[PDB]
Amino acid sequence: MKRTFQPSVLKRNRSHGFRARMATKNGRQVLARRRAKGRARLTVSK
Amino acid sequence: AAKIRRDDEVIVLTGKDKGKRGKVKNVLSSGKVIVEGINLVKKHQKPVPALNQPGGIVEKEAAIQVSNVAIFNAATGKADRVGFRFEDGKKVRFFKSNSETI
Amino acid sequence: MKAKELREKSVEELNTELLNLLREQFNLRMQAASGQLQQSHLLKQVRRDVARVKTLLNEKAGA
Amino acid sequence: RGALKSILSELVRQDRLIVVEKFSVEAPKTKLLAQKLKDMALEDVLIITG
RNA sequence: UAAGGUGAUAUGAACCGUUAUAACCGGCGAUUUCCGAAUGGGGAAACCCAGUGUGUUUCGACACACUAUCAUUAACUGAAUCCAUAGGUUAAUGAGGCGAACCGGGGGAACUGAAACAUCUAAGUACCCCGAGGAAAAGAAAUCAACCGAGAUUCCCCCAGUAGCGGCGAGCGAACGGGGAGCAGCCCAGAGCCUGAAUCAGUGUGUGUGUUAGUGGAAGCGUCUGGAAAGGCGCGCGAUACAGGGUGACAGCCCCGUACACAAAAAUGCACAUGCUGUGAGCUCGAUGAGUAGGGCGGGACACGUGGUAUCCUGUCUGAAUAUGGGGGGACCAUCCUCCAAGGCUAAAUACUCCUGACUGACCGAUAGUGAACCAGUACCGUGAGGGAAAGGCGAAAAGAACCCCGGCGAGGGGAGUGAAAAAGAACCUGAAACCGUGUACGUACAAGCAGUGGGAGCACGCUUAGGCGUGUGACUGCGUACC
Repeated sequence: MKRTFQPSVLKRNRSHGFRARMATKNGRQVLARRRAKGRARLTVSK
Repeated sequence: AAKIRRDDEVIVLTGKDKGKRGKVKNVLSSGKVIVEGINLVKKHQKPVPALNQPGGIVEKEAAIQVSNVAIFNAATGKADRVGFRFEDGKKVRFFKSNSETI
Repeated sequence: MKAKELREKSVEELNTELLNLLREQFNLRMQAASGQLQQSHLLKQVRRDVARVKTLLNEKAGA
Repeated sequence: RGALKSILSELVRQDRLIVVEKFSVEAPKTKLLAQKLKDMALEDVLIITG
């Protein structure tokens, strides 16, 4: 019902977390295809 | 890096000012080589309000690049490429293909 | 003196010159107090000499 | 083998130009060979010798 | 080297500097705002605090130095236990950190061409996990045969789509026989005589010559037309240089490529000549590590998919003999052959083009090509896990509204104008499409039936010594159903 989009930090630890996107191999290919090979940036680290 | 040493006379010939003659130029990284400023009638800018607004209409930057006539002397504008021999120890100044060096 | 002209010296600027050379940035470099017709921005155009010691001391201590 | 080679009896008048073998060329001034390519007459048209 | 420069895409402004460190190229080395991959322990990525030392201080404190899990060998230390062992305190050293993909380990599908689906194919691919180097997996014969023989392996055309298995089904799919590619043998289980004699891991030296600076590097004028003549002609000269595209165009003629001569600090390619630390060479005499195999029943990949049965496997278990043979002879065993004692080692052939370097383009010339021209994996959707765009492009000189005039101290135009151009004017493409506004003349506020092509009056306009035509909505009405 309480739909939907919102920002927060503490909810990133099981889903949205940068060190977990490197810890999991499933994230690790994405991370390189998105910046190191993908010519780009993220920088949203806050 | 050009080995022809900035004291020297040139003209326009690769454009409609054909004949217009002058020396030393103004030379920096990527300069359009403006001869001696051989411009006609071309505006200047009026941003300032106070008593000094730039009343100018000539000699601002008007282009013809690198060099099309290898330093004039009498007539003729080749060879450019030719690189000579020793004169200064650490560098070499140049003239053209019948006159050794300056 | 671009540092390279003084290399003969028995000791390096950490001996206390490090502060005489840097006081200007916090005491004179404000609005017009270091100048208005003569100076402007000093630290790289001329005064770049001081940064150069910070490799050199590591360089020399090992030689 | 394969009568492919037989064109010189199709033309016979302007073409296979039976003359002399290749040694005659300069070569550092190959610009000159126009003067010497006159025995075959051809000057420059198709510069082979086979 | 040769002179200018301050990585920029508002360039305002300082300030180096054309003497040989102003930048900037290049060998090597040196740089720490805290995270750090990060590692004393903690983790909600950008840490917030333990430990113990150090040069020294206006004696507040300080910038700084170092530690961990393992694999492996020294030293000290130490249990419920004389002893054993296990476990800590150090000493040393390297890897744990990171790749798209190959390759070794196995896994690994669902449905779906079979016209039915619980065999198979599907499929050894999605991925996920683990290794460790640039090459690998391999490989030194219980190999293959007929008594002719061949030699790690197999590769490459075959023979052949032959043998050869099946819901008798769709798929899978050999080897021998011939030609070839090939074309060589050791070491322990260990003692002796011999003894820096053969190799290579390293680590310094000289050349033979790389890597790239530095060195370089070609021809012409006049004229009619002319914003640039770099077209045309003339040949006045040219050629192993007539790539391709730049310079405002179309330039053998200026180019920048080639073709060719000269040459580096200082590590360092690779080949050798060497030198310092370490290895093993020569020639005898010794030497022989079975739980290995067998079966009887399971699970098996094998050309053979359950079946009578075939190994070299694999797992509960059981359990010999040293080559005075039997392990096996792609049913079982002869006649008789071949590997060989079950430990370790081999030149060639294969693949990965990370990216960057040389040459070809009946290949991509933005309906595309490596997601890639970008600076677009970037922003317009994502509880998100991230799917990734609508998208090529002013153009001598930013030559980017000098100047004048009106209006809202505005928008836009009317002339000037850099200009070939504003039909290049910064809602930057030299440029029609769906639809529109004012108009030359039509038909016309009693309308029918894909709005017609006919057959024709004269009308806005145009040519004609007068000659029935060059022009379209379309008074009369005739003909109809244009589709697929």
